[PDB]
Amino acid sequence: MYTTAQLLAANEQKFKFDPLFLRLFFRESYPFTTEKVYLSQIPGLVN
Amino acid sequence: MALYVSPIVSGEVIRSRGGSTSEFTPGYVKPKHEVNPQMTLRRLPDEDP
Repeated sequence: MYTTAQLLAANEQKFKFDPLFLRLFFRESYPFTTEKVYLSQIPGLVN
Repeated sequence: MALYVSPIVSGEVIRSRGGSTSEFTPGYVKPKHEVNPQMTLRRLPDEDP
């Protein structure tokens, strides 16, 4: 009926989310093109 | 043929010729086949490694 109510900004209600892992350790991202994903680590130990 | 009607009798009257029909309606063929979108992940027998 005859109210004429104006509305201001509304809330967001973002519960909680702060990765800190995708922003401190996983800064490098490379896409795939094949089925296998090789990952080598040379055992550096010299006399 | 003609055979031999004598020139004293009227003779017989030949049925002229003709009449033969047939129908061959429908036919069809349709080879549907699949692309298999998950088949492209592995390597084909072609495409040298």
